[PDB]
Amino acid sequence: NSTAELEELLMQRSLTDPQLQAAAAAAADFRILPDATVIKIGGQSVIDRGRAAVYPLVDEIVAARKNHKLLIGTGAGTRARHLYSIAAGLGLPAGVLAQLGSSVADQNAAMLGQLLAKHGIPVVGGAGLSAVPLSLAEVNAVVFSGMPPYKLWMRPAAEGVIPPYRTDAGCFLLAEQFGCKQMIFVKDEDGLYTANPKTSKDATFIPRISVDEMKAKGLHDSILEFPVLDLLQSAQHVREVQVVNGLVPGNLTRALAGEHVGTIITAS
Amino acid sequence: NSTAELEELLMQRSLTDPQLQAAAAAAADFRILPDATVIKIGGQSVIDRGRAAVYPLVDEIVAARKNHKLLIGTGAGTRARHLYSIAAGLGLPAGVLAQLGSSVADQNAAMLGQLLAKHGIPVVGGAGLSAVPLSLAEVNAVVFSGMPPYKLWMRPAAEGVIPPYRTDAGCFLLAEQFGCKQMIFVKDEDGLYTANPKTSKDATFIPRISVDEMKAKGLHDSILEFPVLDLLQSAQHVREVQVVNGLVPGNLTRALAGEHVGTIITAS
Amino acid sequence: NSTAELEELLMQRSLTDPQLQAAAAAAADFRILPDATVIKIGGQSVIDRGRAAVYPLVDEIVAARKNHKLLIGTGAGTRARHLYSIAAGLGLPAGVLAQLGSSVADQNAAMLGQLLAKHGIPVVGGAGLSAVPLSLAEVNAVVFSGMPPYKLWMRPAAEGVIPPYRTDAGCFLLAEQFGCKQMIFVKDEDGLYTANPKTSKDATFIPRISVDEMKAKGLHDSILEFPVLDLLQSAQHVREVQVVNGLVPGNLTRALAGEHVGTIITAS
Amino acid sequence: KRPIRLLPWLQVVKIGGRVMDRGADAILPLVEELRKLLPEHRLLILTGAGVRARHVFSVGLDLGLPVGSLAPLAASEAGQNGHILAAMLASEGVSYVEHPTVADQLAIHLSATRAVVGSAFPPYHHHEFPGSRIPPHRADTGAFLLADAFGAAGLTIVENVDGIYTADPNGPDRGQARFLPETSATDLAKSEGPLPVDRALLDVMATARHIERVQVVNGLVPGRLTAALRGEHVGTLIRTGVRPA
Amino acid sequence: KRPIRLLPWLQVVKIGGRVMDRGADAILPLVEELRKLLPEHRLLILTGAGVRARHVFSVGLDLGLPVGSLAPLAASEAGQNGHILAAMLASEGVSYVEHPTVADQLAIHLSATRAVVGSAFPPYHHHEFPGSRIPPHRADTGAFLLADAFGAAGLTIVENVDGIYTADPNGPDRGQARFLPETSATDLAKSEGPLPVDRALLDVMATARHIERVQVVNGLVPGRLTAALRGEHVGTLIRTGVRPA
Amino acid sequence: KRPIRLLPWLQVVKIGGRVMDRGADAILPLVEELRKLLPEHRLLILTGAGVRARHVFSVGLDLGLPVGSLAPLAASEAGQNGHILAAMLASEGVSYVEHPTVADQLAIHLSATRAVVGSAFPPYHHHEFPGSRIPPHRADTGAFLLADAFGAAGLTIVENVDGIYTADPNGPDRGQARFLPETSATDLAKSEGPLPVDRALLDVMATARHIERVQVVNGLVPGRLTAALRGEHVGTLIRTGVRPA
Ligand SMILES: Nc1ncnc2c1ncn2[C@@H]1O[C@H](COP(=O)(O)OP(=O)(O)OP(=O)(O)O)[C@@H](O)[C@H]1O
Ligand SMILES: Nc1ncnc2c1ncn2[C@@H]1O[C@H](COP(=O)(O)OP(=O)(O)OP(=O)(O)O)[C@@H](O)[C@H]1O
Ligand SMILES: Nc1ncnc2c1ncn2[C@@H]1O[C@H](COP(=O)(O)OP(=O)(O)OP(=O)(O)O)[C@@H](O)[C@H]1O
Ligand SMILES: Nc1ncnc2c1ncn2[C@@H]1O[C@H](COP(=O)(O)OP(=O)(O)OP(=O)(O)O)[C@@H](O)[C@H]1O
Ligand SMILES: Nc1ncnc2c1ncn2[C@@H]1O[C@H](COP(=O)(O)OP(=O)(O)OP(=O)(O)O)[C@@H](O)[C@H]1O
Ligand SMILES: Nc1ncnc2c1ncn2[C@@H]1O[C@H](COP(=O)(O)OP(=O)(O)OP(=O)(O)O)[C@@H](O)[C@H]1O
Ligand SMILES: [Mg+2]
Ligand SMILES: [Mg+2]
Ligand SMILES: [Mg+2]
Ligand SMILES: [Mo]
Ligand SMILES: [Mo]
Ligand SMILES: [Mo]
Ligand SMILES: [Mo]
Ligand SMILES: [Mo]
Ligand SMILES: [Mo]
Ligand SMILES: [Mo]
Ligand SMILES: [Mo]
Ligand SMILES: [Mo]
Ligand SMILES: [Mo]
Ligand SMILES: [Mo]
Ligand SMILES: [Mo]
Repeated sequence: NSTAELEELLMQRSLTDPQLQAAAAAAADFRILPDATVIKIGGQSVIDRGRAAVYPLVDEIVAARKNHKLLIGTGAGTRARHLYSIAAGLGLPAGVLAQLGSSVADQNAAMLGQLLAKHGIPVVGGAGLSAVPLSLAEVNAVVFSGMPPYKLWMRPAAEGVIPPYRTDAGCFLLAEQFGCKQMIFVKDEDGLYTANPKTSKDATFIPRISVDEMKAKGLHDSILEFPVLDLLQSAQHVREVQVVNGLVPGNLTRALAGEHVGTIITAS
Repeated sequence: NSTAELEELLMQRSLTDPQLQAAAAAAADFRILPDATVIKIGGQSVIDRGRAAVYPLVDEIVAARKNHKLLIGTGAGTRARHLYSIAAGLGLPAGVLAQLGSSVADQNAAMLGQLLAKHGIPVVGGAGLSAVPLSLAEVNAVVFSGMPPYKLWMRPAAEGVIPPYRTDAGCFLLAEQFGCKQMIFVKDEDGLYTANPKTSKDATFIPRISVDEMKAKGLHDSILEFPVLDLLQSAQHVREVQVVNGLVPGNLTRALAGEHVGTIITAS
Repeated sequence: NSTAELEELLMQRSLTDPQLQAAAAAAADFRILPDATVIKIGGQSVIDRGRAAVYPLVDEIVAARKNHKLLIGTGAGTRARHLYSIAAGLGLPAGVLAQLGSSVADQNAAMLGQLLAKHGIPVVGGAGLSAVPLSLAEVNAVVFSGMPPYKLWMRPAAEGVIPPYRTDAGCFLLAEQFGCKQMIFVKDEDGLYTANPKTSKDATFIPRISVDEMKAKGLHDSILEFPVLDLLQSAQHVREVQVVNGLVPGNLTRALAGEHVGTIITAS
Repeated sequence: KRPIRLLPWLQVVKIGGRVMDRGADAILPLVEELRKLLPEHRLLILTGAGVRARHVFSVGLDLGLPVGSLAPLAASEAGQNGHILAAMLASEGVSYVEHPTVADQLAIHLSATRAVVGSAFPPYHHHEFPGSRIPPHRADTGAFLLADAFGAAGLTIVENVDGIYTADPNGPDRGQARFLPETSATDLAKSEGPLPVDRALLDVMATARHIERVQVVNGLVPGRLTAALRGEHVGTLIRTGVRPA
Repeated sequence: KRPIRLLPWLQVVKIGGRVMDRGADAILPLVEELRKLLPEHRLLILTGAGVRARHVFSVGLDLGLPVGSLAPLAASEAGQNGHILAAMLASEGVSYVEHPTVADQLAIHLSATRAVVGSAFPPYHHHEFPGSRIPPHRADTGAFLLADAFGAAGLTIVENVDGIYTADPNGPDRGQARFLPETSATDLAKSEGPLPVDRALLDVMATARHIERVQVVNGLVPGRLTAALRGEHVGTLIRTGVRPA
Repeated sequence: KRPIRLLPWLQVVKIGGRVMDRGADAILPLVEELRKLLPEHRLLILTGAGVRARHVFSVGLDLGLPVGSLAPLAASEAGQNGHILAAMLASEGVSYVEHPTVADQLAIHLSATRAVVGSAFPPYHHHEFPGSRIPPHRADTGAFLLADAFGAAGLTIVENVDGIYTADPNGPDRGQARFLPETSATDLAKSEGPLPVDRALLDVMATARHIERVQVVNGLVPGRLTAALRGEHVGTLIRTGVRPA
């Protein structure tokens, strides 16, 4: 291998050539924001619940950013399910639904952002994104909308028009892109169970599990969007994620401190 | 009342329903930027006068921001009156005049911004507005253009095509929206008098007055745009404003320090 | 002269009137960012070379910004020469080539920006430019793309369609506009020689030279874009520039420290 | 003189958000009626917000947010309704256009194509007026400000009811509710109960310069929008109080 | 039911970056052929990136940058190719339009004029998928996602070779390379060698909703693009696996 | 070869800011003349800045600001004049379009509608050249750079005087002022007095690739702009020094 053998392959072959693909795999690996943590705040599980859920999390973010650099992404929730229902009933394709859902995650980032403004924390992704480096350096946190940018170019699911990559996937990919040290999903249950705990009375709590074990137990599409599990197995930087209950006071803070609250899902 | 009784009204009635309007009035009241002060720098009374007026105010802003968070909005002035004259003579409506005047307040914010850049203070509202939280936290001040965004959707006055909501109203509404602690209009007279002091030789100075008293004395449209007085009476957060002479060295600084310079106009 | 004699000329004459031109020349001279240095990082001479060239310069920028405010502009390089070749062969005019080359300088600013993000340093010019004052105050450096904004309004050269104002000129004009104290071009040779050192074996090193002396020796278009020499002679603020080898470890740092490395080119 | 009319040939149609909320059963017939109208009129179609704005008001008010924060949050839902309606009309050359485009380039866009869709909410945003915790300048109000500023030939408001009644006809007093074929902005403004239009609409009607009447009609009955755009009386007429030149 | 077709009358044409890389000798005849096509079809012309993306991948990989950083860097080169091609067609009323405009206002733009040009790369950007160090969702993939989302009448891919072979026909095994007049996305996806199309294209074909076949043709032979847009078989047909309603 | 012409059928018209400064008495007849021209030509109408730029130069120079700060401040006034003129032509399908749109999508916009309006000032902004404290690349200069880059059929400059004289005809030497029916950029550039056109215009004429002559005419005399767009000699002709192919 060499800077030169890669450059010759890159000039002489299709990007599909297994030979070129293999030389590229050997390249150096730079992490852009290695000391940051990405947190997803659920739309339906947290923000839709209003101040009883949101105010304690705002207080935690404000306290936690003294010691931890944070990128806080928002989910969408019930207004996006309403939009998907209307648009699906009209026969609109997954790519149009994807744009509609983004607007809802944007609303939620605006609302969270207004509660955090007096602490110096901006909402970003609007005007820019190199908003992010300066913000992280000075106030240690930023708020972003969690939907991926695919919009009309969204790959559809095998069945149905609901966009398969939504705000769990958007936040995960950003953590992965930037080479962040940790990805925490904030939801409204303690973590993963053997069955939906809202719907099933004798579900058992699962502290740690791999993607393969989740699939073997039928949990592919339970507490996280199922494509996130596959993205996790391909990831270069973020090879596990943590799911925690945002409705328990202090839970986010304890996860940032290294406590094993919730469920840890590992790529292998 | 309850989070639940409001939500049922909000689902079941028109937003015009007096019943729903009354439940909403009982909601919590969050101030977004409670520790900041909004200052309007007059276009005709200050910036059009050039460096004899502007340079001492730049020095005050730089000194004052060490102890005071500032949002500094610009007025428009003589170039906007020129544009209004041309556009009115053509029969153009108030909404088109509103766009033209905004451009002039933008020019003035750019000029002020360039004098403040080496002190770290940005002009914002261009690319964003969540420019504001980060800027306020790090350099304690930002410059914005003072025209409201209504543009073509400007409500016209009862008579004539001059936009009734201009830069006094733009700055006031921002202070009110963000729940700021203080709103200071910087002009070229010591404060309110019983008559226009430029035009009337025996006008008397008025240190403090309510909107209702101003109306009873025919001062509805004297030193402030008259709709500002009505906006002030409806305000939730900013229930008085202060008018001071920007041409007196130190006057802005003393107003920020709590000194009763100029005129205080109260909602009631 | 007076604030008033200038204003009467400005009202009464064409901007072409020699009389008005002369009154304007007597105006005060404000420097917007007097304590900053503009650095151009060459596209072909540095960034195209990859990490052996770029990583040591990233480390220098990070160290140097502790004591020096920096605006770091990027050149374009081999991908822009490719684009110019394709577009020239089609008969496209200089103004269209100018837009194509800007995209390449943008790519290079993005790549450099990603290596600097974890140090707090943003890429700007994307969303704004009053990005610049806040960034300079808080992290002491920003990255921008070095192409001028002329695009389709580019003045063409006397012969051929290659845009004559490219990234040397873009960076120079910004330094000049903002009244910066120093302009450093980072290239891949020690400085100016009496002949192209890549092509000529007995070229002699030139430590210091004026524009007029460069022209008399046939060096008008050697290590800098030749219109930069003419811009330098008209400049109000930046009346000399320094050219240094970015491939020598520490060279940029030593130039920022006042060491006479490389070549100094003076307006007179 | 009153100001000139910028786009005297324009027809403006505002589609209530609660019509959109009914889904395909309401939208498909409305879209078919709009398709048939494209060769007859030059149309600016503006969508309201509907029930999702009520949800984001519930969340925002529970978080304590001021009226200048709620206003852009509601406006986003009017925007989404506009994107949905434009997508259904894409094959006819219709797209959604943003507010800046509406304000500055509507004439070139209606030269390019027969209709465009935009949001009815006005850009008051964080500069919304204080007093009520509910944003006053909403979709009816924004559509009328625009139509009147342009000096448009008309504004027609398309709702999920026949027009204005003396009481909410879906409300607890609906037995007492009498239909009003015709009324004035000034009479309405003096009444106290709920209405199917913004109360701010009645205020901006009092300062209007061009538009003399606005018809409110039922978009759930095919044909009424078509008839109203020809001046036929099939809902409630609102007289603005503009008197002719 | 499958979703509706938004722009059923649209034809999408993707122009490979390496066609553009050949300069005037390839571009001038392609531009003359496109000029003759404008009155026959409603065209969205999308450009790929070509060799400059390979250069910025070489630099970016040497700097260690992740796949979400390389993706927008390549996309910029597809953008530049689009500006070059649109400039050559300006006198015919054709311009380059940005992605947001493609996604939301393509219908009004193709009402205004007969064709527009945009970038074939999709906006995955910093949210590109991990796994390979080379961005997988490139120009073929982006053009197909778009064409299928719109329910377009077709997607034709214009390359610098006759179609797909059993081996790279410019490669060290070119003597063994057999031409494939017809094939399926599923058969292709099981093979291991290089192809003239993104491997991700075959994946998005498996989830496609509307487009049943995609033809790959040689843009260096005048007339082939014209013939392909009429459904004539002059390159390699790829069956997507969409089955009819 | 010289470069190709991008929009060979385009006519560019630059309207001086001081024409606009005269208000309705000058603007209404100019707008009526432009209305009559729309079916005859494909027009890019570009506005200059006029007296408000002189005011913002007075303020900016008193504050000490450099020439790269004054340039965008003047350009804003050219922009406002453009919005005013476009509003008067809205009912004819004309709107103001921003510089990025002019540079990249003018062809689709002149396919959509018969004329658009933009700012004549070029985007030199903070990268304006040093030397004079007054921005050199102003409205005449910007309009010519654009017209020549596009390879337009012509540029006509519409001013408040009959053309170029040997002295300012509104100046203290006006008794000595002789009218010049014809002249060259090179002769002009050697003279020292004031002119009704930017001195930078004469410089960009020396490097021009396509446009051979520019006519300066009096927009206060109805009919002169119409005659000039047909090549009739009714003002001062300026020969650029482009020689034919
Ligand atoms: N096996 C399981 N273990 C735990 N929770 C489960 C399981 N299966 C389903 N769930 C449900 O997953 C929900 C949380 O995921 P969900 O995506 O709904 O929240 P969210 O992140 O707020 O979504 P959005 O942000 O998209 O609105 C829980 O409320 C729980 O009821
Ligand atoms: N009764 C009064 N008391 C004091 N000042 C008055 C009174 N009536 C009129 N004025 C005039 O109000 C002027 C200040 O208001 P004005 O809005 O003109 O300034 P401004 O804020 O610079 O405006 P803009 O920013 O819109 O240019 C004073 O110069 C004064 O002459
Ligand atoms: N007389 C000379 N002295 C020194 N270098 C010279 C001379 N004449 C030509 N050069 C060449 O100038 C080159 C540097 O200028 P160049 O503009 O190519 O670099 P750059 O700033 O990277 O360009 P870009 O950023 O536009 O890619 C050197 O590599 C050197 O070979
Ligand atoms: N006096 C009245 N006459 C008619 N309808 C009334 C009256 N008072 C209340 N309403 C109610 O107004 C409802 C319309 O609700 P609203 O007007 O909020 O919806 P919309 O106009 O579709 O919403 P948006 O303003 O977001 O476009 C009708 O369904 C009716 O029940
Ligand atoms: N099985 C195959 N059949 C045909 N061509 C192949 C095959 N494998 C590799 N190739 C090569 O693919 C080349 C096309 O390269 P590529 O497909 O990257 O260019 P492009 O499509 O123009 O680029 P872009 O994707 O940026 O638009 C052909 O020139 C050919 O040499
Ligand atoms: N030699 C000359 N011949 C003709 N007019 C001259 C000459 N010298 C000066 N002028 C003056 O130039 C004036 C035009 O002013 P100017 O050219 O600045 O306005 P404009 O072109 O309308 O402005 P802008 O450049 O902002 O569009 C004429 O009114 C005339 O008085
Ligand atoms: Mg309503
Ligand atoms: Mg390919
Ligand atoms: Mg002039
Ligand atoms: Mo930021
Ligand atoms: Mo920022
Ligand atoms: Mo900022
Ligand atoms: Mo910032
Ligand atoms: Mo920034
Ligand atoms: Mo826009
Ligand atoms: Mo725009
Ligand atoms: Mo756009
Ligand atoms: Mo847009
Ligand atoms: Mo634009
Ligand atoms: Mo654009
Ligand atoms: Mo745009």
